[PDB]
Amino acid sequence: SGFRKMAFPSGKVEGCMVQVTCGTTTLNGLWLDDVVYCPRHVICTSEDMLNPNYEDLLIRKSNHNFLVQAGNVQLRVIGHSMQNCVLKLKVDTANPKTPKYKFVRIQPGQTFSVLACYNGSPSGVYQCAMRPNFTIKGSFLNGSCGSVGFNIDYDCVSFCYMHHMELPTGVHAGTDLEGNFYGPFVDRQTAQAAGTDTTITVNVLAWLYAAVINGDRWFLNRFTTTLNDFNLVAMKYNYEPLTQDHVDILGPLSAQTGIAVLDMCASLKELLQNGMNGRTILGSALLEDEFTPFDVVRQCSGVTFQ
Amino acid sequence: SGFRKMAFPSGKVEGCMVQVTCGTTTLNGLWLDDVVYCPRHVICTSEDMLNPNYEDLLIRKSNHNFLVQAGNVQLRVIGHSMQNCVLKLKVDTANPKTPKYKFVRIQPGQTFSVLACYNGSPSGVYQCAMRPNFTIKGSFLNGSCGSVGFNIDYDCVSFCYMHHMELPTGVHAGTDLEGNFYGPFVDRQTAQAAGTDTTITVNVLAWLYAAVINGDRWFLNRFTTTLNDFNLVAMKYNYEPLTQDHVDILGPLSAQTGIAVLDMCASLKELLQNGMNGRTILGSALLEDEFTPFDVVRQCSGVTFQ
Ligand SMILES: *C(=N)[C@H](C[C@@H]1CCCNC1=O)NC(=O)[C@@H]1[C@@H]2[C@H](CN1C(=O)[C@@H](NC(=O)C(F)F)C(C)(C)C)C2(C)C
Ligand SMILES: *C(=N)[C@H](C[C@@H]1CCCNC1=O)NC(=O)[C@@H]1[C@@H]2[C@H](CN1C(=O)[C@@H](NC(=O)C(F)F)C(C)(C)C)C2(C)C
Repeated sequence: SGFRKMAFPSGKVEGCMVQVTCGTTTLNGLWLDDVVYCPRHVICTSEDMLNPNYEDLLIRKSNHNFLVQAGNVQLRVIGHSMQNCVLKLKVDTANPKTPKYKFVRIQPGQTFSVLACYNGSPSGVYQCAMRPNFTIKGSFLNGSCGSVGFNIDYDCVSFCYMHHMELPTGVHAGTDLEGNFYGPFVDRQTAQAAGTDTTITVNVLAWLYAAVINGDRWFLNRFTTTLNDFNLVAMKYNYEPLTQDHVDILGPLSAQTGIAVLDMCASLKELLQNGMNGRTILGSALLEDEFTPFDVVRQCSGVTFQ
Repeated sequence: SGFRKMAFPSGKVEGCMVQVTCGTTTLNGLWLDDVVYCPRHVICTSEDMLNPNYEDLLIRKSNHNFLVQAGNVQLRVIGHSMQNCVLKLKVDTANPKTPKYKFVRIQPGQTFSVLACYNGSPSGVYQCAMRPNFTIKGSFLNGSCGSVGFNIDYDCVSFCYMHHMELPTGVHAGTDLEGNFYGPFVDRQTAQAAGTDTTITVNVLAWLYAAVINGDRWFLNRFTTTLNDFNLVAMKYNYEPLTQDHVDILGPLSAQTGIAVLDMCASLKELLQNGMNGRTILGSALLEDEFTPFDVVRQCSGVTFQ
């Protein structure tokens, strides 16, 4: 037992990070087979980033201007192109550590691990959720751009996020690996604001099931509710609507505990209307919404990857 | 900016996990050069674990009774011995992925990452602290024994924990890599209780400094305090005494923010006596004590390992 904010093992991704330098700008790149993916603003000077024309800036660069190092070994660049906000550098050496992988575009509410990197070397790994406003609550410093977020499924790494920028209240924005931003953000140094966030209701329910499985049951009440009634309450507290799709995904946890999804909605409704009254759930004094139903199943059943 | 419960990258340790089977019991082992380290109760049947005589049980085993697999490849065992609560299996093949490593015995209040594993394959990584009562608040299921905890420093992995058992309230107990238990616990299935926990005061202060660096400053008051006076208050709230050694270790964060350690003690004292009043610090509604001063420095300065 016990329940922790668990990240995926990072080894498969650590084998793919490299450092990319153009001029005096250095950030991280992702080396898969014979291509290096990195944020396109590696081609910017400081001044360029206020209002860059990336297509213009790239026209003036040639292969040899990109310095790619895997550890201390330089990888010779033999071609380059831009796909939305990501640069693709073809190199003359395939990465022998390339895992089975996919590029995926994740949906708001889904979680992934981030391997935070500087100068092509990993600093740490942590779990994140794509918020409903298309930001993530990460931990990123200068030089962390090109760090990636991923999920693993058996042996296959699904890369879902590349880090690009930080937004006013210390939240973070980035792209999928085809260079398309999550949310309405652009890679330009100008005032930009995320929309209002909302709580990922299906994830809060998943976490309450994790609590019950770990023996933390005080919040369970004797009532049930309709889907419609619950969603009326949730709206008032800035919770996402719960859909039948979400109910179906919660099915495995419901069947494990014997607690119907709508009964656990009645318990959540009481928590939202009355608060938790100085009490904790799974050691937390706030309701947690960064575990998906699949994350709870994985952790409570011991799913592995190797 | 941002501040997250960050784990070390696990790749160096993932290369060392193997599965060890004796009879019908399977758990995880750690393969470094030509030795596999694993918990000694792999030699137990279910019934043996109520009151085992490990020296007796081991006398009746020979090398070939230990089935060691690195992935699907069996590693031939050519010798075996017991060192306290750990078994050391010599194998006829050195692990080519062995990192630079040390075995260390950590002190209460220090943190480490856990690579949770089943059948020799990694499930996830998370950060933990050795509590003052010599337990850790982990996430471990049946089959996770032999999972290890570690720190990294540049290129050197310090292994500090091997997982052995779970204690009444869902907390966890284990050994260092020389087989010596942290705390008064034994590897026998009998009722055992951890002592009362206490809050790691130096770590709470480190985390308040992390808050200030991230711009969360509401709790800073205009006062100072003596070390002696602060420790009188902390005792009442079950906080560890703060020593001059702890003050010295907080020096780098103090110098970075310009906030003397004793001034931040005055702010913590007010939080303990008055509570946080519905407010959060770094997104938390409780004071957090699982970041050491070094963890804060590492994360806020972007220290890497590769
Ligand atoms: C890439 N290494 C950095 C990562 C930042 C750096 C600041 C701290 N936290 C991070 O995640 N990315 C950039 O610096 C990025 C680049 C330039 C400006 N920029 C920003 O993140 C800026 N954000 C905005 O201007 C916007 F969000 F208001 C700030 C945080 C002001 C530097 C470009 C090319 C968008
Ligand atoms: C090793 N794979 C397991 C890990 C456990 C299993 C239960 C769930 N969480 C874990 O960490 N270790 C054991 O099973 C261990 C072994 C046997 C009994 N034991 C325990 O952990 C037991 N604990 C106690 O008996 C004591 F703490 F009260 C329980 C949790 C009751 C199985 C030995 C050889 C100590």
